[PDB]
Order: sequence, then structure tokens, then C-alpha cells
Amino acid sequence: ATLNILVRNDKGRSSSYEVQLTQTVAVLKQQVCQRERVQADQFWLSFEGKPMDDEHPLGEYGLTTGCTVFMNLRLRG
Amino acid sequence: DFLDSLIWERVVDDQYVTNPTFCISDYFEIVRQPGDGNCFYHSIAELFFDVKTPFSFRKVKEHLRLAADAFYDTEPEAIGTGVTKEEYIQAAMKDNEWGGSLEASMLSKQLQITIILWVVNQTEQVTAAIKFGPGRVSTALNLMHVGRTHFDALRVIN
Repeated sequence: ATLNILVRNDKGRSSSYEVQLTQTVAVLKQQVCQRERVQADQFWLSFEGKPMDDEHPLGEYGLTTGCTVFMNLRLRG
Repeated sequence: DFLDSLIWERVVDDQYVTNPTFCISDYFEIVRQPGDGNCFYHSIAELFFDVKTPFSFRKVKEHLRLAADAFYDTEPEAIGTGVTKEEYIQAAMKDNEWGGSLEASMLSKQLQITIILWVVNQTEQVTAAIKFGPGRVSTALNLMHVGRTHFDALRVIN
């Protein structure tokens, strides 16, 4: 049972990602790296005010179809 | 006014994001900082203290050591990193060690101030801003992040 979620990127643009609730956040971060052409260590993901831990399955955050995960940049300078 | 009318999306706790598109120079004056690896702390020092010296950034890093000890273990940016509080502190305290959003989040809470990092492309156009703390733009400490490698300070034009 695959799921369609939105990820809001660092420009504020949202696009669809096909995920499984059983896959880890790290796998979703890999999908975001592929589309946004970024490295995994350059951002973290959040949902409904909670940071998403790489090793936990997406289901643990209550993702549903049409929900929006936020892409948050790790800034260093 | 324009800056205080932006819509902020809450990320976690007191961290917010917004993605307007405007030229940073139309609303801010840029206060340029050296490219010595300490520009983040220079930029904070430029706006937080009344007197600016080439070593004021060290007083900011002293507050960072107090901030990290009290907030690092609960920082949302520091999840899935596997780096303990002690490993981060002495590594972040080295001279010329870069800082940024993680340090802004903890310093915001330690100093009870609002800090905003404005992400700017090469056209000096804003692409994103991250606000740490509950305050408004006109009262916040506004920094400019350019080239994904440098920080300058910003002052709100009137």
C-alpha cells in the first residue's frame, strides 16, 4: 500500500513523493536528495511540528495521503 | 510594513520558515563581515553588542557554550547525528569553526532573542528565511547567508 505525500522544499515548493509508511525517514531523505540534488546531511525533515528521525519508519509520524513534510536546511557559514 | 507582514510557517517549537522573493537590499542594509570562518559569530556580535571589535565574536561563542550545555540534547537539527553534547561543544569552539542554524537555534533560547537567517542567491534575491524565536523581523537579529558559505549582518532600513 504505497502512499502519496507532499514534501515542501527549501524554496517552499511542494511536490509529490510515493512512499510506504514502513520505510524509514532516511529512505525518504534519499528520495529528496535525488529530486532536489542535495546531500542528506544538508537538511532534516519535520512533520506537524516534530523532527523526523532517520532510523524511524514514516508511519511513526502519522503520515497520510496528501500530508506535507517540511524540508529544513542545515545552514553553516 | 512589508517585512513584518510575512507569513511564517511553524517548523518545530519556535522555529519558523518563510519563502518570499525580494531583493535583500530593498529592505536591509548589509553590514559585511570577514571571511575568516567566524562570520556567523561576527554577524551576531555586530547586532547583539553595542561595540564591535575584531574579537567580539568570541563573546558570542562563550554564550554558545552555555547554550549548547542547556539545549543541544533537545535540538531538532541535532537528531540522527550521533554526536554528543561534549563532542559538539569542543569542536564548535575551535577558532574559525563555521556556525549557523543549529547555533542560531540555541543562542536564540540562551539569549532570549529572535534570530533570522535570510538565504540569498547570487542575484541577492531572498529564497528562504528561517526564524528562531517568536519575535518579529523588525526586532530580530537579521543575518544574510550568501553562497551557502558566508554570513553578513543586516539592519532593517528604517
